[PDB]
Amino acid sequence: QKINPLGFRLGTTQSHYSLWFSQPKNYAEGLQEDQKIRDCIKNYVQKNTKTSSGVEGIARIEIQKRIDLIQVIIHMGFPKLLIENRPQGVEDLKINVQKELNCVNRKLNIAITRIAKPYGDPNILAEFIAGQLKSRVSFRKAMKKAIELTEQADTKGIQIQIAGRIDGKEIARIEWIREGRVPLQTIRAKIDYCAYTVRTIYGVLGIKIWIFM
Amino acid sequence: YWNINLEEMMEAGVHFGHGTRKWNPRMSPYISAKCKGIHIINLTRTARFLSEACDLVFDASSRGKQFLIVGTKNKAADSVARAAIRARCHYVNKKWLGGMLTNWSTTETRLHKFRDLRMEQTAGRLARLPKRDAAVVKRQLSHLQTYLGGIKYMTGLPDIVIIVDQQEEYTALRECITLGIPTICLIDTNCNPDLADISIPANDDAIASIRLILTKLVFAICEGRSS
Amino acid sequence: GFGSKSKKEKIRDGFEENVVQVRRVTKVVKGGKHMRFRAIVVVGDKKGQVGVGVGKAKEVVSAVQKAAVDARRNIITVPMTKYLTFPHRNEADYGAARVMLRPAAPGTGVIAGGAVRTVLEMAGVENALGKQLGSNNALNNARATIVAVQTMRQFSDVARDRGIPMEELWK
Amino acid sequence: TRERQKLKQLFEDAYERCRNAPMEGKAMADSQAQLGIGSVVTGTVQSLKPYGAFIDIGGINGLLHVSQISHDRVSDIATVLQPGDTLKVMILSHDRERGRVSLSTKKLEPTPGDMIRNPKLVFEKAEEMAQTFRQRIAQAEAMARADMLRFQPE
RNA sequence: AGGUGGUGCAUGGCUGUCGUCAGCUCGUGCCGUAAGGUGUUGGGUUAAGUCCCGCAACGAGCGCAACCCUCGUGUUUAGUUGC
RNA sequence: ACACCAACGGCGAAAGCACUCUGCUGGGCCGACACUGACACUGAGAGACGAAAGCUAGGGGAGCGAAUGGGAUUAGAUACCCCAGUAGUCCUAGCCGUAAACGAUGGAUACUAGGCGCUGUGCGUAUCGACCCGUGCAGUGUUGUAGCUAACGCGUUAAGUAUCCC
RNA sequence: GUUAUCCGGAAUGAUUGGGCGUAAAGCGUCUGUAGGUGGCUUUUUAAGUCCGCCGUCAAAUCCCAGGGCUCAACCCUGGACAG
Repeated sequence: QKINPLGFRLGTTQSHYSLWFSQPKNYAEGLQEDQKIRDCIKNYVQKNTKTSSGVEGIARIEIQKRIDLIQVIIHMGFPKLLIENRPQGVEDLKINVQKELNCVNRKLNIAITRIAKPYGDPNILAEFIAGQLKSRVSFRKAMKKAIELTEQADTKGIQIQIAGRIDGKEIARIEWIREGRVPLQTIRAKIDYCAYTVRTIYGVLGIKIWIFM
Repeated sequence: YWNINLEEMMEAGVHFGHGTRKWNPRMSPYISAKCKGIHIINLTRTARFLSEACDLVFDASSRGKQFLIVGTKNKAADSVARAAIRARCHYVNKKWLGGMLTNWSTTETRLHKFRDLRMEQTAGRLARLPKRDAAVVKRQLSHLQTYLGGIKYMTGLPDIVIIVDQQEEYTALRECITLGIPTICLIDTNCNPDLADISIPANDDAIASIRLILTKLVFAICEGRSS
Repeated sequence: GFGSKSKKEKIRDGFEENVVQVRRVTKVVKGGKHMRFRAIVVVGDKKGQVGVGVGKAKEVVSAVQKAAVDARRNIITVPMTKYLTFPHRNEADYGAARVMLRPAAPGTGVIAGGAVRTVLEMAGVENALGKQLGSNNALNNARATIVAVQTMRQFSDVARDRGIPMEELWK
Repeated sequence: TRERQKLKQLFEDAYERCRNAPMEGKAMADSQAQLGIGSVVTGTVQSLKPYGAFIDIGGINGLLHVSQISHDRVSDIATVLQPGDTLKVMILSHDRERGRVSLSTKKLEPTPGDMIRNPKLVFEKAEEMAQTFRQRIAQAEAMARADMLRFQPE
């Protein structure tokens, strides 16, 4: 139907993530390496913080290869929640990430950064409405709660679409709320979006968050 | 005190009313005579209701408020502006929008944009952009210049609104009746004294009768500011 | 766009609100058949101060509060002289809903149909009895009581209007 | 508070509207000439037609009407008439359709007069009004600026 | 564990279509008891609800267009593996 | 059977009524006090009239035209189209008594804004004569205040306010 | 608890209390008998109407106030508006 914004704006105002420049067979193998790194980080923090309390919200995992050394930046909003306090979080990340890249034993620097305002970053906010919506809370309370929760934290325009099988139904719906300008067509406009799938008990839900900044 | 001699109105176009088979008969205990296809307004109750008019205008400004006057007719267009620059009041230039009193939130935001565009018009950065942006700013600034040019100095609602006679501004009048804002206006020979709750029934065919009652109320307001 | 509307909601101790019906009213379009919510909110303090208001919007709560903002600009005060009851009996129709209101003894809670009882239990009257003659409607019903309690006069203003000095009244 | 103030205002006015109702008491070229509505000069008749006389008046187009012309007791002429004559005309209706001006002799106009109390005080304030009128009329310059600091209405 | 077993009428994601058609709505106000209308209708003009005038409407969001790529012409700069 | 005249026109209680003229005869409207002095309104049952089609009896029969007959269209056509065409249409004397017989609004009286009209008469102006202006009424129409109405609308000819009678 | 019967709700037979342009409903219109209602002033009788008094409408029931059964149900004593 409609093209998605992070695909559409790639020439200008949106940059790629897996930022390493290579040759075809080495392109396929570098894409192997990228996918296993994002797997180990996602599954890692999901396990070692599933035992912990709250949601983490890792938005971007940028992977860069200057020399035979791999800079990995992790853009989560709540980075104090991760570490085992001396630095041992990112150290054990570096262990399990070293577990699946040592073809050529090249060094890698896993860093971690802060999101400027974590409510304004659609992967994190989509994780929040995912978490509250995965708990038994209605679409309206949680979704308006995400809206005023966002507009207290300085966002120009917003669109929230939540897909089928809301609280008790056997007929799917779509429910979208918009505030302000969200021009999806304006190429300069810099809209960042996320598309998170909530795996509930009585079905699957789909959340798709557009944020115009 | 606020008197007007009976002869100053009786000489001019005050009893010089309107058409004799167009009368709206809620003036049937009011209108004095009829001659040559033109009505003749009773001037006693006219001047008494003007005595009451200046009592209730000068008292209301003696409390300390801001008054409003509507100007739209193009027969009494600039005479209201002469009757509003000296009198400190904010005024309608030529034409009215339905919603300038009751829907005043959007009118207020429209004054945010009109204030910002006057700030850009004064600042001398108008000649930066080419004829497209200057054309658009001149057009919207021309339309807001048509309406909001004469009421820049108002926030909120007035206390008393005095309007161009009856015909063209039933819109603004009915916004005043919805808001409850008391209005004291002019009545033709064929209109309602019960739209507003006190008004001044005199024909407005004469420009000098319009200048008479409006000039009278202009000194009423300015002496209201005299404190 | 300041946020959370904490000061701006005006916590509504002054006016307590209730719906009296929320019917989903629907219109059909080229694409299909889509509905909005018409809610009827009766606002009013128990001091003697009520008024109805309709609203409709695609959300439920925006229709309720939108009807409330329509309602809290539409207020009459209730002429209720005695120990929270009525001066005299009254009847006044609106549209095709007729409402007979009748004052009561103080040992009688308000007994009326759901719309009339809703605008009287919000009106702070305690002792009335109002039969409804006519429609099954709720809006024209309640608005017919509002017209049926505007036109109602105390003894002090009828004594003021007639000019009769004062007698014929127990209190 | 604002709503309450508004209500109080409305009450004041309704009482002010309660005290004293009781007691008390050819044409195309002329059309081309009318590019602009302003400027009276001595009314020029440039067409004549029963219903009225059509009259150029300093750049403004006027309409005299028969009932508003001088009564004619003289032997000969067409009533309404006017051909090219130049007549002192007072500013009346100012016709709204096409933005004209109407003109009216208006007659003898004798009206019955009822005596009004306080004319002793009523002449004095009429005099005061005339003095204010003499102080009024100011031809040139525009007020404005007064400098100040502009602020948001919110 | 595995299931390319069933149900696309339990779903998500993705997509086609009407159709790149020019619309679809909302806030506030007004009208109607109300469903609703009004804006968005009318006079012109556009590929366009594009823009202008009048109008109880005033504004705004998504739509259209532009910003995006490519092919068009020229200038500055760099000349290899290209001239 | 009666073109133009024909009009959102006149009359009748309704149905109806238009080529003109004559005869008999109904009804309406207006004025003067000229007279009587409440004789008024409605009306069960009753009685009369009552478009068109229908029927009895006798005339008459050009046009039109159910039924019918033929041709066409059509898969088919008992129908629309076309060509013939009988009862009927008209008149005399009756019977029948129904119609969207509609203003889809029983009748009567009293009262409650106006604008624009038409018809009939009456007064005054103007002339001295046709006009022409206002009006007093009655009737007919069109927009419309109040009020009523579920709404559309009706609104001095109410679907308003009241009273009476079926 | 279900069923049946009756009243309510039901202003859904309407005096209190409905309707008849279009929702069910104004006869096709008109004359008129019986009958119904009816202008104003003055006077008379009082049939209706109103006021007083008197008689009666059994007792029991219902209403008020007492009293009795441990209370109540029930029983008993006295009183009376209506009409």
